[PDB]
Amino acid sequence: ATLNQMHRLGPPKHPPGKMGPTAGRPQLKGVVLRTFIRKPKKPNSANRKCCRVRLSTGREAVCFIPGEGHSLQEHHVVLVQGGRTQDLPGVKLTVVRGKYDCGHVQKKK
Amino acid sequence: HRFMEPYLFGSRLGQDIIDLEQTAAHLQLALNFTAHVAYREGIILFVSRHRQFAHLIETTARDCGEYAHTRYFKGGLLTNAPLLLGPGVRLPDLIIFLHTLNNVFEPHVAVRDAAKMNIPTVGIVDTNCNPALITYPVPGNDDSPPAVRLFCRLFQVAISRAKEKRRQVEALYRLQG
Amino acid sequence: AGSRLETVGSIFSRTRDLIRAGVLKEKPLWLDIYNAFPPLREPVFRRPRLRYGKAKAAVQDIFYHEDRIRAKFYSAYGSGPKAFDLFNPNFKSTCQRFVEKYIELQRLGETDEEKLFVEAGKALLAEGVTLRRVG
Amino acid sequence: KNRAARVRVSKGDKPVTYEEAHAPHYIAHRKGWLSLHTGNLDGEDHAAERTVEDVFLRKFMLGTFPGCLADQLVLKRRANQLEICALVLRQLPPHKFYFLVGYSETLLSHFYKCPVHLHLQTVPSKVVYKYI
Amino acid sequence: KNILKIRRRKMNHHKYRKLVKRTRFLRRKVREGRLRQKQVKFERDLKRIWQKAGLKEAPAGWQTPKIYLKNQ
RNA sequence: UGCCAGCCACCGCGGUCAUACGAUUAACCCAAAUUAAUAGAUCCACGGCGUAAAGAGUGUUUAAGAAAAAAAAUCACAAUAGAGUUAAAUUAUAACUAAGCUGUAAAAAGCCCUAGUUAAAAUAAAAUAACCCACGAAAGUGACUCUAAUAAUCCUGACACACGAUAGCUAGGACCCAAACUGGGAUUAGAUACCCCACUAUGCCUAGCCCUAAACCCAAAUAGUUACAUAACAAAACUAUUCGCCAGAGUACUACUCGCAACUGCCUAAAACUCAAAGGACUUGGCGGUGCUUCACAUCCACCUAGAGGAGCCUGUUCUAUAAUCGAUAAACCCCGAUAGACCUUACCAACCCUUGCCAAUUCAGCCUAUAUACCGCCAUCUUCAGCAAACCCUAAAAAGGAACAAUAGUAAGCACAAUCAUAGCACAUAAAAACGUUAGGUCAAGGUGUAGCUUAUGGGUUGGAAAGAAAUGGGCUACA
Ligand SMILES: [Mg+2]
Ligand SMILES: [Mg+2]
Ligand SMILES: [Mg+2]
Ligand SMILES: [Mg+2]
Ligand SMILES: [Mg+2]
Ligand SMILES: [Mg+2]
Ligand SMILES: [Mg+2]
Ligand SMILES: [Mg+2]
Ligand SMILES: [Mg+2]
Ligand SMILES: [Mg+2]
Ligand SMILES: [Mg+2]
Ligand SMILES: [Mg+2]
Ligand SMILES: [Mg+2]
Ligand SMILES: [Mg+2]
Ligand SMILES: [Mg+2]
Ligand SMILES: [Mg+2]
Ligand SMILES: [Mg+2]
Ligand SMILES: [Mg+2]
Ligand SMILES: [Mg+2]
Ligand SMILES: [Mg+2]
Ligand SMILES: [Mg+2]
Ligand SMILES: [Mg+2]
Ligand SMILES: [Mg+2]
Ligand SMILES: [Mg+2]
Ligand SMILES: [Mg+2]
Ligand SMILES: [Mg+2]
Ligand SMILES: [Mg+2]
Ligand SMILES: [Mg+2]
Ligand SMILES: [Mg+2]
Ligand SMILES: [Mg+2]
Ligand SMILES: [Mg+2]
Ligand SMILES: [Mg+2]
Ligand SMILES: [Mg+2]
Ligand SMILES: [Mg+2]
Ligand SMILES: [Mg+2]
Ligand SMILES: [Mg+2]
Ligand SMILES: [Mg+2]
Ligand SMILES: [Mg+2]
Ligand SMILES: [Mg+2]
Ligand SMILES: [Mg+2]
Ligand SMILES: [Mg+2]
Ligand SMILES: [Mg+2]
Ligand SMILES: [Mg+2]
Ligand SMILES: [Mg+2]
Ligand SMILES: [Mg+2]
Ligand SMILES: [Mg+2]
Ligand SMILES: [Mg+2]
Ligand SMILES: [Mg+2]
Ligand SMILES: [Mg+2]
Ligand SMILES: [Mg+2]
Ligand SMILES: [Mg+2]
Ligand SMILES: [Mg+2]
Ligand SMILES: [Mg+2]
Ligand SMILES: [Mg+2]
Ligand SMILES: [Mg+2]
Ligand SMILES: [Mg+2]
Ligand SMILES: [Mg+2]
Ligand SMILES: [Mg+2]
Ligand SMILES: [Mg+2]
Ligand SMILES: [Mg+2]
Ligand SMILES: [Mg+2]
Ligand SMILES: [Mg+2]
Ligand SMILES: [Mg+2]
Ligand SMILES: [Mg+2]
Ligand SMILES: [Mg+2]
Ligand SMILES: [Mg+2]
Ligand SMILES: [Mg+2]
Ligand SMILES: [Mg+2]
Ligand SMILES: [Mg+2]
Ligand SMILES: [Mg+2]
Ligand SMILES: [Mg+2]
Ligand SMILES: [Mg+2]
Ligand SMILES: [Mg+2]
Ligand SMILES: [Mg+2]
Ligand SMILES: [Mg+2]
Ligand SMILES: [Mg+2]
Ligand SMILES: [Mg+2]
Ligand SMILES: [Mg+2]
Repeated sequence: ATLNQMHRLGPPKHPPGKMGPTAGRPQLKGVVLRTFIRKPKKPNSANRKCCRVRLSTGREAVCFIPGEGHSLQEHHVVLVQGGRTQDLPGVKLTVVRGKYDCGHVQKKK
Repeated sequence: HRFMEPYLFGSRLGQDIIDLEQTAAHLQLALNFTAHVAYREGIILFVSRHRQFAHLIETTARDCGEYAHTRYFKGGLLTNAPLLLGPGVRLPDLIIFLHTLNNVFEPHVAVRDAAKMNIPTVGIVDTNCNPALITYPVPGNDDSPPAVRLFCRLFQVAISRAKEKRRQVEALYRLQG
Repeated sequence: AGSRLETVGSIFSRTRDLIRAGVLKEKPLWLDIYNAFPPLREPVFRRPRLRYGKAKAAVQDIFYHEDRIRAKFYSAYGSGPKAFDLFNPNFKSTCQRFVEKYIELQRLGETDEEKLFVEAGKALLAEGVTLRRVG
Repeated sequence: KNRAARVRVSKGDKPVTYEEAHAPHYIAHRKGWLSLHTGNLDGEDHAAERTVEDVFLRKFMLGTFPGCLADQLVLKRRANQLEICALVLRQLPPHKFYFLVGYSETLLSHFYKCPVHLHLQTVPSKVVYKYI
Repeated sequence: KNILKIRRRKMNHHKYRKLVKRTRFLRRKVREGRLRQKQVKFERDLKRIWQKAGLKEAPAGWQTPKIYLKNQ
């Protein structure tokens, strides 16, 4: 605006980033509650294998399992990361495949 | 028009008056130009839309061995020449307006177009007309028949003299050889 | 080809410069003639802008003191009984005579309008012109 | 919209034979008949045979003379002999042309059990009636 | 056009008024409920001062009027 | 594999032929590292505020600032606040007179203590003048008169101060007429609405609150300039001094706070979450129970004739029934492919049978099997509609547009229409023709094909068998004399 205004208001500061689902950490350890299924948003349709998990942050969170096929039993321990899934509403947490109770999605050779 | 403000002399009771000194200075240069083109054996195209004078301007031009276009002006005429006129064609070397307007009081296309084509243009601006695209203007009255006639016969004569002088210098060229 | 841009600059500019870039391989006629005798102003394109605000024109209206007299003449008699001709370059009207008489009675050193006007009227009466005398 | 034996308007660049440019309703008005024989007149017999026969000679000439055929093939039947005229494009070296002349005449004559006469009129390029 | 912004507002307002009608008395509670907190916090605010300024009692002639609950 | 399994950082990919999935095959690029994740560095606005997010409802002053010269002239008269007054109309209420009066597209209800006329206070509201453009800071102000009266030797300025349309609230008056609500009456599937009829809060005054508007001329104040200059549209573009305001869209004139004579209020005004948009202006279409003109010539209306819907029968669909075809199925199906099924046709069902099984040769034949949303063929349809389209040319930019004949940027061969042909001479009439596209319109059962499937069978033969009517309906025929 004017100079006195730009003086009184200071220069603009770049606002600190809002921490996401992982609350700033790269990954999270988690424990399974109930394996289940969700339906995608409109233009595309499927059914995605989801879990409900608890995080070492003591928060419960809905997360996504990548790949075709898996074994996920209650009380299994998992690792999770912050990939958001573009199909579904509100699932912000992927499960890392290959660690703990989820082994690398199997090969059919 | 707003671009006549310099060429004007002043308002006499609401009617505007051109500066005749400037008229002569300009017209001299215009006629000189016209001539030097004629001598160099090139096309000259008179143009007017103005009805009163149509006949004059053709009757003038036909007698100069110069061409007139006094008529409706088809659109792509100079711009798209080879399609309109013929498979390949020569274009006017100089275009000369005895009025700068069309009967709807806009600038004649030929102005925009000549100017578009790198053709020089010699024309009579009037107090309402826009001079700025015309190569050599002559500020002056386009409307009164004494004026049209005058300008006609003058461009006529400049042409004729250029042509004669051409012939002569050609004969001298032929004796020198 | 060439350059068809009507706004960019004068035809002289474009042509000279396109030859300068050796695109146009043939010097055109009017070009050389032009170089020889250029016109007053380059034929450059200008938007015809409207005038806003306080801007007026530069034209000077046209008036003579002769006119300040003629005003009074037409104020009395009207347009001359001899009518007018715009074909005849030397035509003098009733008005013009009046102006001349008034100029000579001004060189006779009379500052009063009544005297100047009326006596000039007497000069034209002596010249046999009919002064209608309208109120 | 009648699609019968017609050639559609292109972007305007498509070359067209005089025949293929004249639509079915035009037969006997501008266009002529590609074949001639007695069989369809009022009191006449065996029209069918000359039709099968004709068809087979269309296919036969298209197949014996590859890529060199110009316009559709003109059959005439006169007093038991066939007169087969063809517009043929010049592709082949002339030897091959006469090889196939003899070949055709003989073969057909012995097939239809009637004497065949063959005529090739050679043309530099397909005649263009329209567009191009 | 810009009506399409106004439509939203129009709706959101209408849908709000309707709400505040059904919910009226629930609302009325929670308003007064907080006014009784206000007046109390206010009180404590001043109480804090006696106790901070060393006085035992509230100073002479202090009834500490109720501003927030003012009615009629 | 077939909107499934799955993938994507953004746009997105998977619905039978996926370079987006999973796996191969080639490549690409990094490389003792490579990807993924999460944090940073970097990243707004010395840009804006008519239509896009943003000039506060209004003025004055404080704080704080900015400063050459000129900068108080008058209402063309409707600021405000008082006090007084009334011309038109309307209403009480009488006098006559007639039975109706009111009310709509049409009615009904309603009222006849109604209606017309003649009289006539209060209350309320102020034709024409106004085609004027004044006065106020804004809200606002236009019947009449008188009183009081319109800040500042004139720059900007708030959360401070004083005002602020309607509606609303409190108390008291007023009440002609209007009128939310409500009750009747119609309309309607419904009609809590639009139309009708009553009647109320309320508009009115006096005093006190409330403080909101599309409070918008969506355009801040004060000095300037018309130079430079067209995003678009609208009211043409900009300096200089200031203050106020704007950092995606919702969420949200919202939740919590603070303050207020408000206590379904006003003001100030977030986040979680969700999305990859949300917005402004424009461009061609299409559409319009918008407006205007001009038509319809078997054609909408008005008109004329002869029929369909009823009856019997013929024949086609649709349903039920059958072991027992397929296709068409708004206009553009329904005596339709059929100018045609007793066997045949024949594709169907039932049983039996035959496996280089038509041909010159072929790990080859043969398939009325799935794709008409892969197609060519032939057509329907707008359509007796006038447009389609290359090659160019123009437009202070072009998505696109491109005419005016006392002509203003259009030229253009082509295909359409038109013209000619046919109906044995004319003419008209009919026939024919009728592009580009549209309907993923029709048809893999005329034939042919792309992709898929079948191969001792989805192939090829022999023998029989089908096409019954509870009905429902389309078109015909014959009648009713
Ligand atoms: Mg991911
Ligand atoms: Mg047809
Ligand atoms: Mg909403
Ligand atoms: Mg609360
Ligand atoms: Mg499924
Ligand atoms: Mg595949
Ligand atoms: Mg990719
Ligand atoms: Mg892949
Ligand atoms: Mg490393
Ligand atoms: Mg930057
Ligand atoms: Mg702007
Ligand atoms: Mg806005
Ligand atoms: Mg915002
Ligand atoms: Mg404002
Ligand atoms: Mg303010
Ligand atoms: Mg507001
Ligand atoms: Mg000070
Ligand atoms: Mg200053
Ligand atoms: Mg009062
Ligand atoms: Mg009265
Ligand atoms: Mg009365
Ligand atoms: Mg009355
Ligand atoms: Mg009515
Ligand atoms: Mg009644
Ligand atoms: Mg009025
Ligand atoms: Mg006004
Ligand atoms: Mg003042
Ligand atoms: Mg001030
Ligand atoms: Mg108010
Ligand atoms: Mg009120
Ligand atoms: Mg009342
Ligand atoms: Mg009363
Ligand atoms: Mg009433
Ligand atoms: Mg009701
Ligand atoms: Mg209805
Ligand atoms: Mg209505
Ligand atoms: Mg009442
Ligand atoms: Mg009022
Ligand atoms: Mg207003
Ligand atoms: Mg407005
Ligand atoms: Mg505003
Ligand atoms: Mg301000
Ligand atoms: Mg001021
Ligand atoms: Mg300036
Ligand atoms: Mg534009
Ligand atoms: Mg936001
Ligand atoms: Mg509000
Ligand atoms: Mg609120
Ligand atoms: Mg506050
Ligand atoms: Mg009819
Ligand atoms: Mg019709
Ligand atoms: Mg009947
Ligand atoms: Mg019947
Ligand atoms: Mg059937
Ligand atoms: Mg059945
Ligand atoms: Mg079917
Ligand atoms: Mg079908
Ligand atoms: Mg159909
Ligand atoms: Mg029929
Ligand atoms: Mg049978
Ligand atoms: Mg079969
Ligand atoms: Mg199907
Ligand atoms: Mg189709
Ligand atoms: Mg097809
Ligand atoms: Mg046409
Ligand atoms: Mg075009
Ligand atoms: Mg004829
Ligand atoms: Mg005809
Ligand atoms: Mg026809
Ligand atoms: Mg025709
Ligand atoms: Mg279909
Ligand atoms: Mg259909
Ligand atoms: Mg087939
Ligand atoms: Mg095939
Ligand atoms: Mg069999
Ligand atoms: Mg059988
Ligand atoms: Mg029936
Ligand atoms: Mg009958």
